[PDB]
Amino acid sequence: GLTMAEYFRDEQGQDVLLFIDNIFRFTQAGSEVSALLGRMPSAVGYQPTLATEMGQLQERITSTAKGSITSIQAIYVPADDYTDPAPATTFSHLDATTNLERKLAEMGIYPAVDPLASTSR
Amino acid sequence: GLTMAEYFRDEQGQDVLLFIDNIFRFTQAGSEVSALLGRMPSAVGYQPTLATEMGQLQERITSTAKGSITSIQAIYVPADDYTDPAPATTFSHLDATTNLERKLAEMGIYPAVDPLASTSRALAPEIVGEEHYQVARKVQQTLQRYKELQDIIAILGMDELSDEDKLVVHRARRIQFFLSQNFHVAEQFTGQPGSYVPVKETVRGFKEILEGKYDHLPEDAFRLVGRIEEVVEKAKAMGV
Amino acid sequence: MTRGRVIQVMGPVVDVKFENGHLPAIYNALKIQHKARNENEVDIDLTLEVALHLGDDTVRTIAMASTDGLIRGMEVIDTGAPISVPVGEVTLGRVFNVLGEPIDLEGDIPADARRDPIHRPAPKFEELATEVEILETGIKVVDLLAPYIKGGKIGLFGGAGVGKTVLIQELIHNIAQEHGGISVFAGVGERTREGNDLYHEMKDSGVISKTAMVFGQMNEPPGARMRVALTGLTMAEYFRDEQGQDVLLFIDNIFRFTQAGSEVSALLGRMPSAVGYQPTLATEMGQLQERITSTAKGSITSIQAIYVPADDYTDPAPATTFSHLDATTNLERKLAEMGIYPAVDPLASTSRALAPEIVGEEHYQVARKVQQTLQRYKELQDIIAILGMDELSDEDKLVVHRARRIQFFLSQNFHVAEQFTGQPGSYVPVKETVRGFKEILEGKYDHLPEDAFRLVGRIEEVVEKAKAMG
Amino acid sequence: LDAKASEHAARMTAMKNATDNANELIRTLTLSYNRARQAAITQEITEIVAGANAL
Amino acid sequence: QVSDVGTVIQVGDGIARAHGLDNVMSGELVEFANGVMGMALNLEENNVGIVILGPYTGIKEGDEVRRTGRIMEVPVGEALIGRVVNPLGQPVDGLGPVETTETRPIESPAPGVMDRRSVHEPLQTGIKAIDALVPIGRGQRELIIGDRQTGKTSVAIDTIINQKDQNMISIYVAIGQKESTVRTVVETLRKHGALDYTIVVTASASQPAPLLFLAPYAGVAMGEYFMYKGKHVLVVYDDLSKQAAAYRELSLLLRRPPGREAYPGDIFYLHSRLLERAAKLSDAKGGGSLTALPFVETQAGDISAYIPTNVISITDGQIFLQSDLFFSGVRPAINAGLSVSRVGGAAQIKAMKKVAGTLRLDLAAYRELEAFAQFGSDLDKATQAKLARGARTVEVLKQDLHQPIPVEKQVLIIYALTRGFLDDIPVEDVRRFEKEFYLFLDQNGQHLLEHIRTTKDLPNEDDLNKAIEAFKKTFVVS
Amino acid sequence: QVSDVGTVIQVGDGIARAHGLDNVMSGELVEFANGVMGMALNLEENNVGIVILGPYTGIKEGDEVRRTGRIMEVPVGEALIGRVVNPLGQPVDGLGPVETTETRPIESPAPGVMDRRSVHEPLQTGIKAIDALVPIGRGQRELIIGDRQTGKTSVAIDTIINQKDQNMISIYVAIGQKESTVRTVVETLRKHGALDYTIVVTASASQPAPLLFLAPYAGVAMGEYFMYKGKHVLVVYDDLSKQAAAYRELSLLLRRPPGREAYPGDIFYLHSRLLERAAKLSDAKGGGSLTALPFVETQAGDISAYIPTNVISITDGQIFLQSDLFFSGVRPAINAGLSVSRVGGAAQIKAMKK
Ligand SMILES: Nc1ncnc2c1ncn2[C@@H]1O[C@H](COP(=O)(O)OP(=O)(O)OP(=O)(O)O)[C@@H](O)[C@H]1O
Ligand SMILES: Nc1ncnc2c1ncn2[C@@H]1O[C@H](COP(=O)(O)OP(=O)(O)OP(=O)(O)O)[C@@H](O)[C@H]1O
Ligand SMILES: [Mg+2]
Ligand SMILES: [Mg+2]
Repeated sequence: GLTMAEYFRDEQGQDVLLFIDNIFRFTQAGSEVSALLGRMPSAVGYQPTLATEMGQLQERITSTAKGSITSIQAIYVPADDYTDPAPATTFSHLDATTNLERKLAEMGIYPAVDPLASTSR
Repeated sequence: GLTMAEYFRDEQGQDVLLFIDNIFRFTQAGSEVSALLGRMPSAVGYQPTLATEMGQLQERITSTAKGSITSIQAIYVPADDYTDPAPATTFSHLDATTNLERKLAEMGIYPAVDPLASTSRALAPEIVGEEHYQVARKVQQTLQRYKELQDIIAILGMDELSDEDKLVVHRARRIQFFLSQNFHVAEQFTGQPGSYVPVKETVRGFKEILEGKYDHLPEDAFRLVGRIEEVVEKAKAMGV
Repeated sequence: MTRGRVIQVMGPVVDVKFENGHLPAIYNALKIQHKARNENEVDIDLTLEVALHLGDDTVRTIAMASTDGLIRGMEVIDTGAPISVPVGEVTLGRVFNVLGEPIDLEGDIPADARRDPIHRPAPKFEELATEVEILETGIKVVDLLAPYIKGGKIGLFGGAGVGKTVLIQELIHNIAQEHGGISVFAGVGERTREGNDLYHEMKDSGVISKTAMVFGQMNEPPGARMRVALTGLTMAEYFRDEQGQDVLLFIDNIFRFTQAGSEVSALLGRMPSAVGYQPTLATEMGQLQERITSTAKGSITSIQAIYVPADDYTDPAPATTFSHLDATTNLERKLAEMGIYPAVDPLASTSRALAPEIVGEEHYQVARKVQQTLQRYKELQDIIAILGMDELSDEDKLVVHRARRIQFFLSQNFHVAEQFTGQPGSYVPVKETVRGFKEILEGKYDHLPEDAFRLVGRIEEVVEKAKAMG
Repeated sequence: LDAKASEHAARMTAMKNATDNANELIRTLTLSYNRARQAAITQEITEIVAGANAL
Repeated sequence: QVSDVGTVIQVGDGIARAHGLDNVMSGELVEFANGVMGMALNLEENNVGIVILGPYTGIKEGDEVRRTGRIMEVPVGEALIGRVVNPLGQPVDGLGPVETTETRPIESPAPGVMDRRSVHEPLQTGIKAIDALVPIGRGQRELIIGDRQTGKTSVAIDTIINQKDQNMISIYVAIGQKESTVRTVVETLRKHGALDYTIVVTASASQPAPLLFLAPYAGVAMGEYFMYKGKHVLVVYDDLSKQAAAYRELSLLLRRPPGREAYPGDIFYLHSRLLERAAKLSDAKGGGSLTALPFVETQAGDISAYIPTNVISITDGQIFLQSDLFFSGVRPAINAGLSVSRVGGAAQIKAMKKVAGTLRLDLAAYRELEAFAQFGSDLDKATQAKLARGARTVEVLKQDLHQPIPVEKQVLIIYALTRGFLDDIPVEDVRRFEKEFYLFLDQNGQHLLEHIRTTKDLPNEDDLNKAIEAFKKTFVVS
Repeated sequence: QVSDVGTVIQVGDGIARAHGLDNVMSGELVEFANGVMGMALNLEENNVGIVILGPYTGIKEGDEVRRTGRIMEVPVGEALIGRVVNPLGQPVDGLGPVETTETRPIESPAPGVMDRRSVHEPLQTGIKAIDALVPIGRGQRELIIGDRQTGKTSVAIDTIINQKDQNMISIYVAIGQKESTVRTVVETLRKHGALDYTIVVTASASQPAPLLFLAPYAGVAMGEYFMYKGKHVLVVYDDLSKQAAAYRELSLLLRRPPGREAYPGDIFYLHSRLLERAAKLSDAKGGGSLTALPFVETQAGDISAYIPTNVISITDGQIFLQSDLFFSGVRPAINAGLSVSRVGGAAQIKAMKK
C-alpha cells in the first residue's frame, strides 16, 4: 500500500491519504515469522528487530517538497496494556494521538473519544 | 493398581471402589524424567506430553456396562496455585470436585471445603430434588454476597452497611460455621467423637437456618456439631 | 614454557590456547604486552583471569580492562599465580585499583615489595576464636543500642545528607586511636566524583595517613568490578594475620558486587537463576564474607553499605547479604535535619549482640528502657501535635520531659567535626555512657535544660555546660 | 451538647480504625505484589533462555 | 591467500560473518565491496562477526571484505560547529563537505579519579523550577526522566538556547526519532540563533541498529576534543532507552547469551562507559568540563524497569516530569517531591542559594497538605495559610516556552514569592503579576540587576524591598 | 590404561569431565591426582561427568583420575562421638584422626512398610511450650520453620542439651552456617557437657556447593548406624533451604532446565528420600528410632512458598515461629494456630495430657 501511495506523491505531486488498519497485525506477523526463522525472542516474545522494522516502515510516510502523504492508523491495544512493545514503539512516531477510552466505551457513551487522554502536536 | 481393579471390573462384574492417595506425584515424576529423555521443556517446566499421559491414565478409570468403578483421587496443588498446569489439566477428567482451602483451614473450619469452587454434575433439580436444589442455590448465593462484602467490612467495619446486608452477614457467618463437621477419624486430634449426618437432616437444617429460626444463637455454637439439634444442645450449657 | 596465544575474542571474554601439558590453573592471571609492530596495530597492556578449562587445551578468561585492539594469535604470558597486590605499611595512605597498581600520583611500589594472592581459602575451623568480644567504637548510640562485634559484619542503611562519610571517618579515627588498628576502604562500583570527594575529605580530616583505599569504579569491566572487594580484603588480611590487629574494612556497596557477578556469569554463558541472578550467588557471597572473621590473634570487622532493589527486602541479593549480618545501622533524615549527629536511628537500629549473655544485665536493662521511653515518645507525637503538651497526663508529661533529654544525649561531638565546629572531639567508653543513661533515666537531671545535653560526650560535660549557661 | 461530643469522639475513633486497616491492607498487598513481580521476572527469563538454547 | 581480506559466509539482519581477516583487530573498522562500512565485534576461531553500518541488502554471500587498519574513530574540530552529521561524521545537512583535519577514537578511557575537581560552577538552564529546586552544575551529569510527550525535548532546547552568552559549546544527540522532528529542532535552533555554537548528531529510526548504538559515543567523542583543550561542553541524549534497544538487537542477532529482558550481559557496562566520561577536570589538566543530560522514557510512569534503574543509579540526580501535571497547567511539570540533585548548593550562586532555601519547604508542605485542598473550605490555622501559599508557589513555578529567564530575575521573583508579597494577589493574577514584575524591573531595577550580575550576591534589603513595594503599589488587582 | 584410570578433559565451576574409566560404576568415588575426591555422576558413551567434592582450583585439564571401587559412603562408629567432621568424615577440630572401622553408603533404601511401627515414646525437648502444645515422639519428622533471627538454632541447641539423661545420640548438621556461629555452638555444647553423646557435621558457606548438597545425607547415614543396632538417634539439619539452593546451583551448572522458582524438577525427590529414612522400627527390626528436625527459612513469613510447601508435604507436622511475636519479648514465639503435631498426643506422657 505504501508503495502505491508513494507514486502518487512523488510522480504527480498530489496529496494522498493512506489508511492502515491494525498496525498491531503488521507487528504480530513479524513476531510470528521471527520464531520460524529461528531467532531468540525479545522481552514479551516479540522479534529482536521490532523497532528497526517499524521505523523502516513508518519513516517513509513524510511530507517532502514534491507532495505529502498523511496516514491515519488504527491500533488494537492488547488487553488494554499500553506498556506492550507494539503500542510503546508506535508512540514515538505519531503526531496526533486519539485514545478510545474503555471507561467511556463500556458505559454506553460513544464515540468514546477521550476528551483529555488525547494528545496532539 | 488400575490394572488390578480393572480385572474385577471386567471379568467378574463387581462394584469396585478405587482410592488414589496422590495422583499429582505421577505427573511430577513424569516431569522429573522428561528432561533426561531429550524432550523440550514446556510452559512451567513440565513435560510437553503432560496432557496426553494423564489422559491415557484417566480414560481407563471408567464405568462400563460390565461393571462400575467409582474413583476417589486426592490431587496436590503446588504452592496453593490452582492455575498450575498439573491441577488445571486434571479438572476436565472429573465429575465432582471438592476444593480445599488454606484460609478456611486456618479459621478452624474443618473440612476446609470451599463452598463456591466445589462443583458436581449431580446437583440438578431432577437428581437431588427440588427442595435440595433450592436450599443449595440459596446457600451459595448468600455465601457469594458475604464474599463480596469482605472488602468493605475490612476497610471500614460493619457499622456502615445497610440493614439487609447486615442480615446477610449474620446468616452467612452461621451458615459458614455450620458447614463444619466433627469427623470420626479426627478422634485422635481432639477428644470429641465424630458424627454421621443424613442428607435429609442436612437439607432441613440449612432450610431452618435460612428461614432465620436460629438467629439468636451465638455463632460459636454452630462449630463442629453435625445435626442442627446439636447446635441448640451446644448453645445450652455454653452460657445461653 | 609459559607462552600461549589469543585464539578468540568475544568482548570481555577472551579465549587463549596453551601448549598441551602447560595449562594454567584456575584463577591464575595472564598478561599481554604487545607493542605496535606497524601503523596498522595498537599497543596492548591487558591482564586476564582464568575462568574455565574448555578442553582442547583452551582457557576461557575474563579481562580486567578494555579488550579493544586485540588480534588473534598474539602472545600471552602466564604469571603462575593469581593476581597479587602489595601488602604492608607501603599501602597506608595510597590509592590502588583492582590490579594492585597505585592510582594516586605519588609514585609506584617497587617490585621487591611483598605481594599476596587475591584468592585464598577461608580460615580453618580451629583457627577461629571461640568467644564473642565487643568492639568499643566510642560512639554513644552505637555502643549502647547496637554494639559492634569483633569479626562481625554490620550493614549501613542510609544515603546522602545523613553524614555517612562523617560517621565512617569518625569510626576510622576512633579505632586507630584507641586500638591501634588501621582501616581499609574498598570502593566497589563507586561513582568517580564521589570517590574523589571522599579522598579529599579524608585528606582534610587527616585519617588518610592511617588507611588504604582501593577503587573499582563503574566504568570498569565486570571482572574488575567483581574482584576489587577481594583485593581490599587481602590488604586487610595481611594486617590481621601478621600484626595481630583489630582492623576495620569498609565495602562501599556490596550489592554492586553481586550484580557484577551476575553480569560475569551471563558473559560466561551459564543459565540464569531466580529473577535472573547467577547460579553461584550464595557461594560467591560466602567466599567473600567468610574471610571476615575473628581469629586467635586478631580480627577484621566489616561495615557494608547495602542497597535494596525496588525496596524489596526479599530480593535474592539482599536476602543473601542479610544471612551474614550481625548488626544494622539506619541513618535518618528526620534526625539529621532536627540536629542530632551522628543521626543514628535509636529504634530502627538493631544488633544481635544486644543480649545479657554477650553484653551484661545492666547494659541490657538500660538499653531496653531507653528504647521503651523513645517508643512511648514516638507514640505521643500526634496528640502533642493536635492537643498540646499541657493537655497530657502527668506521667506522659514526665516521659516527654525525659525523652528529649535522652534524644539529645544520644548526640556526640566527633573529632572529625572539629575542623568545622571548632569544638574538640570526645571518646566515650561504654561504661561511661551506660552510667550516664542510667543517671538520666533515674531522674537525677530533670532540672537541667535540654540544651545542656546537646553535644557533650560524657555525663560530666552536660553538667558543666548547664553550669556555664546558668 | 453531650450527644455532639459523643458523635465527634465516635468519628475520631472509628476513622482511626479505618485508616489503620487501610495501612495494613496496603502492606499485605505490597507483599503480594513483590512476590508476583519476582515470579514474572523469573518466568520471563526462563522462557527466553529455553528459546535461546533450543538451537 | 592473504590475511587482510575475506569472503562473506552469512548475510542477514544487518550482520555478517567472514572467513579470513586473520590479522584484524577486535573492534576494527572494515570495508565491504559495495562501499558500506562494518565493525568487527566477535573474533571467532575461524570466522569474524561483523555488524553493518549501512544498507546491507546490496551484500551477497561470496563478496570480498577488506581491512582498514583503524579502530573506529570520528572526525573532530571546530568546523563541525553548526552542522548536522551522522555518527560516522558524514554530513547530512547537505551543505557540502565538513572539512575536518583531526580524529578521535570512539572508546577512550574516562578521566581518572585524581584528574577531577569538585563541581562548583553553575549551569544556567533558564528554567525557574530547575534553577530553584534542582540545581545543575558544570561537570555534573543529570538524568531527565519522564513519560512520552511530556516536554523533555522542549526543556533540552530551552537549555541549549539559553547558553547564548555563556562560553559553552552545546551538542545534541538524536537517537531513534523522526527525521521530521530532527529537522524541526534544527530549524528552531537556527531560528533562535543557537546553531553557531552547536553540533547536532543524528541517528534516525529507519537507520540500522549499529548507528543508533554508536551515536552517543560519537557525541561524547566530539565533546571531549573541546573539553580537553580547556572549554565547557554540554551534551544531550534523546533516548538512552532506544540506545539500549539497538544494542539489544545487535547482541541477540550476534547470538550472545541473553540476560534479563533479553538484554546482553554488559548493558550496565555500556551505559557506565557512556556516562562516566563527563567530569570537571582538575586545574592541572585544564579548566575544561563536560556535562551530560541523558533522557529516559518511562512506560506509563514505571521507574523500576531495568534500564531506568541502571541510569538512575549511574547519574547524580533526577528530574521527573508527569503528564497529568503537564495537563494541569504546570508547563515544565517538574514533580519536585521525588526529583533530586546530589550536587545542590555548590551549583548555585549565593543569591539563589539564599532565596531557594524556603521554597522547598513551602512546596513540600503544600504537597503533603493537599489532603485538605479538594475537600476543604474549613477554617484552620496552618492549612488555611499553607495551602494558600502552596498554590501561589505552584502558580509561580510555571513558565512559557522558548523564553529562558535570567538568573537574577529568577532570584528577584523567588524572593518576592518567599517573602509573602504574593499572599494577597489573586491566583489567576499571579502570572500577570510575574509578567508585570519583569516588565517593571527591566526599566526600574538596574541597580539591582547589575549588582546581582556583578557580585553574585543579594542586593540591599532596604533598596530591594522599596522597589518591590513601589511595584506592588503600581500593581492592578483583577 | 583407561580401564581403572581416567584423564580430565573439562574443568569448571566444580564440574569435571573425564575420558576413559571404562569399568567405573554410577555413584562411585573417584580420587583425583591431588587427593580431592569426586563422585561419578553421569556415565556417557565416551566421557564421565564427575562432581568435585572440594576445592577445584588445583585440578587441571590433563590430570589423572583414579577409581576407588567404592560406592559413595562415609565412615561410622562410636569413635565419631564428640568430634566435628566435614561430610566426608574427615575431622576439622584438629584433635587427630578418627579410628572408625566401617562405613555406610550415602544412598540407602528407607525402611519398608512392614518394618515400621507406630510412634509411642515421648521425646522431651525441655521447652514447656513445645512439650505441652506440640509434643514430639521418637521416630517423628517434625519441621521448625520461621524467618531469620527467630531462635531456631537456640531451640535445636536446647533440645540437644536436654538429652543428657535420656538415652539418645544427637547429630547436629550445619549446612551453610557461618563458621563463627558453628564454633560458638560447639563451645556452648562443650561447656554444657553435650559432647559426651553428640556428633557435629559442618559444611560452611565458603565450601563448594556439592558438600552442602551432601551434608544431610552424611548426617543421616551416620545416624542409621546406631538406629539399626537398637539405639535412639536425633538428627538436626540447620536448614534445608540452603541445601536446596546448593542443589539448584549444581543443576543449573549441569544445564538441566529449571521449573518453578528456577528449581529443578527433582527438588522434591531431593528431600523426600532424605526424610523418609527417619522412622521408628518394629520389634523384629530392633526397636531403634531416628528423629529428624529439619529447619526451613521463610521470606516475610510466607508459608505458601515452593520449598516450605514441599517440606510440609513430607514431614509429620511443623512448629511455626512468629517473627513479630519474637520481637515482642516472648522468645519461644510459637504461633499456636499454625503449629500442629500429627503423631502427637499418643507420644506424650499421661501426666501432661490432663
Ligand atoms: N514550558 C512549556 N511551555 C509551553 N508548552 C510546553 C512547555 N513544555 C512543553 N510544552 C508542550 O508540551 C508538548 C510536548 O512537549 P515536547 O514536544 O517537548 O515532548 P517530549 O515530552 O519531549 O516528547 P517526545 O517523546 O515526543 O520527544 C508540546 O506541545 C510542547 O509545546
Ligand atoms: N529462648 C530464647 N530465650 C532468649 N533469647 C533467645 C531465645 N531464642 C533466641 N534468643 C535470642 O535470639 C537470637 C536469635 O538467634 P538464633 O540463632 O537462636 O535464631 P535463628 O532464627 O535460628 O537465627 P539464624 O537462622 O539467623 O542463625 C539469639 O542469639 C538470642 O540472643
Ligand atoms: Mg524526545
Ligand atoms: Mg539460627
